Amino acid sequence: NVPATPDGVEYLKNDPEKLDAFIMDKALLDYEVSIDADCKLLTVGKPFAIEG
Amino acid sequence: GMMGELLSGQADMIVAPLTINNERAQYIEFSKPFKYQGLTILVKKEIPRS
Ligand SMILES: N#Cc1cc2[nH]c(=O)c(=O)[nH]c2cc1[N+](=O)[O-]
Repeated sequence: NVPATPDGVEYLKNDPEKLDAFIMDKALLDYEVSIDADCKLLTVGKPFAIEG
Repeated sequence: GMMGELLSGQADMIVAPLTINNERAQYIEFSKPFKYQGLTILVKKEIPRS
């Protein structure tokens, strides 16, 4: 687990160690990649399990 | 067609794709959508080798 989404990204950001993958709404995990010039992160795969 | 038959009076549940719409949501009543549709594109095979 991770106690918080910013904590999650930072915890992944200890490159390359620790985590290698993550799961969360695809409306925070797109903002969280839409501020980095180096664009070290990216979104892949097929969405599933809709939610409003 | 299908919508017309519904609004006639002798049908009750249009179990089919229905591509919900702004204005189409007055003379009928919808529910929570259960898939996502959008107009996409395909192109001919463009995967050769080197
Ligand atoms: N599948 C499908 C499909 C579903 C549709 N559903 C609609 O409600 C409509 O107006 N046009 C449609 C057209 C298609 N179509 O032929 O691609």
